Amino acid sequence: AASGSALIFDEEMSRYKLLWTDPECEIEVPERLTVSYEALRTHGLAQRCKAVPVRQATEQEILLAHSEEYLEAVKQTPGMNVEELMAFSKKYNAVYFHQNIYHCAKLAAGATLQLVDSVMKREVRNGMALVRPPGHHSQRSAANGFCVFNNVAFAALYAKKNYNLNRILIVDWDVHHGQGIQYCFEEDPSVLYFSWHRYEHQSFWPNLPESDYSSVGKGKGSGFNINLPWNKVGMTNSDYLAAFFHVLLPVAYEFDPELVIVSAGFDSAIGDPEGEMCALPEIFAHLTHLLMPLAAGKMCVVLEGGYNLTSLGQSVCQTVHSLLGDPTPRISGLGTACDSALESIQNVRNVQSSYWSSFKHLAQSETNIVWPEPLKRMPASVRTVVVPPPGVELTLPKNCQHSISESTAKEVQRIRDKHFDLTDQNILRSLGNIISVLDRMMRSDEVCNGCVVVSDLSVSVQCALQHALTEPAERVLVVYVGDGELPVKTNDGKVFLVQICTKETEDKCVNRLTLCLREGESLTAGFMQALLGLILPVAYEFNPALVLGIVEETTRLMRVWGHMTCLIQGLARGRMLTLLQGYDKDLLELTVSALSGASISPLGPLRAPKPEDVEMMEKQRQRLQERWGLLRCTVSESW
Ligand SMILES: CN(CCCC(=O)NO)CCNC(=O)c1ccccc1
Ligand SMILES: [K+]
Ligand SMILES: [K+]
Ligand code: NA
Ligand SMILES: [Zn+2]
Repeated sequence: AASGSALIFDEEMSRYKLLWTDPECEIEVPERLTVSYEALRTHGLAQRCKAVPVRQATEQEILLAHSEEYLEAVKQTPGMNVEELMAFSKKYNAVYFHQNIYHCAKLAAGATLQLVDSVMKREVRNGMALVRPPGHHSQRSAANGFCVFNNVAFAALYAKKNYNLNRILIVDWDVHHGQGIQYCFEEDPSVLYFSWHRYEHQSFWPNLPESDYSSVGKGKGSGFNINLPWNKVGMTNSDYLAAFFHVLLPVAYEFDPELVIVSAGFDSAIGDPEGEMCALPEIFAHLTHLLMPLAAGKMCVVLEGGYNLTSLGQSVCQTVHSLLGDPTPRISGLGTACDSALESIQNVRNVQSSYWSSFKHLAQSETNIVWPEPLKRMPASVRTVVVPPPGVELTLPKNCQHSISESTAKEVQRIRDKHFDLTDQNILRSLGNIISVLDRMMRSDEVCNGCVVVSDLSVSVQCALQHALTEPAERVLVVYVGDGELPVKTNDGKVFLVQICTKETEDKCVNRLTLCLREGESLTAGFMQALLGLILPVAYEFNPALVLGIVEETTRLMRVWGHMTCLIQGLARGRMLTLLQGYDKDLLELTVSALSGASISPLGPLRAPKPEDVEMMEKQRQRLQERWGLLRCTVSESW
């Protein structure tokens, strides 16, 4: 399978700039490109990437999204002097031209097609193109908003034509609306376009009615355009993650795209003079990670905007870090989205209820400036540590490894004489392994996560949890697939327990989330809704120091454990410990693969979730959203 991350870049795209006074355009500078590449270099990230060279887009490739009359017109700008270039620029809105911009636009476009080819030929897992000019505002017959040609529109059309893809997702997390992309695929259901953008009730450029949440596409494309307008500035990490958990990801996983292309503008990060939002560069590490389980990880990131030269480099680094599979930074201080964001989320969910499974219940009323620096994200020396039953030899990826100390031995003796009596030296060995892997995870920073097969749950769980809390792990998220009770106290706020089980239990405290899913062909789509809309919002708000996965011997959800294992590594710097009760080489091989950063195989189509399951999930939201506001996807009613 594929490996590596492409970084397509070329200094030549910094060799055009604005040649006259124009405050509308003067933020779009060559240094945007040189600052981001140097930031990747400083942090050792450009060196870890497969460099792929740029090429020019050909004429036939430009004509996939643009008219001959507009190409012929742009093709004449290399011969223009400055007076003629200003006059040509004024025929369009918020855009300037340069003797060399036609040359660089073909390079930005060709660079994008290079990244599609490398990803679709499996020569790399994923990648990023650092390009100028941006593309997402550019239209069939017009330059607009610093954009000459629509790089990301090309990528989607090119990938349709030359790889016969039927389902491509475009995520535009730039702070501006990519109307050029919207127009190009408005009637196209094979390309799903999601955009969030500063809108402020249409007072913010480009001041377009069709950038509102009510633009869902046209004709056969109805439902495949999703606009999320931001109507106030100052949106934070919590707003962005609310948008992902309750709008984008539910549609994205149900759509099941065969390729993901990000219009990656970082004018949506704190410090940017255009966006005026407050999301930290670290959020982009997670926006990236949250989408990587789609399309077997085949993600093409294309640079759009981002104009604060400091926020810019930091955010490019967080994105590539995640593309390379480095551990995600912990996001603290998360909570409810602001009211304007909940209103926008509310509205787009309701208008899209006609078209998408996760929102379908919302339709029938039987249901209804300075900031701190990002800390270093080092890949752990060996990512994953596996402890199969003694004697069971397995073939592991290059970043996995098998397992005891003298200190670990005395600790197990100490634990045994105090709390457990217990003589089985096999159980006593799992306890010795649990301690040692945790010590390597929590203290060394040389190991990231791990999986240990165990015999008895009640002793190994209790031992793993208690030992983790003194590592110290201020907070532990526990995810348990199984029935019955675990030696897990959720009374003091140090521990949150997610329990996927079969028998509907009593809702206890607000530190438990219990999901009893009706068995059948529904279990997979039901589980993925709960994961994106319930498990991840709480977990992200809880911000644990360690994740403890636990699976009972009692297969039925072999198909979703990989996605959860992948997505839950957004928490706790990827530090997860999975206890598997009983040997099952299929589940253990899947756990290790996802844990080690391997590409996750797609889910494909699934029977829509059962109404009883959706009803069960919304009862959990109502019960928990007052404590865990990141669960909110409506505005709260005031007293
Ligand atoms: C800059 N240009 C389009 C940006 C292209 C882009 O970044 N696309 O992704 C015009 C819109 N910007 C503003 O109206 C503005 C003025 C003052 C303060 C904050 C905002
Ligand atoms: K956008
Ligand atoms: K579309
Ligand atoms: Na102008
Ligand atoms: Zn922008």
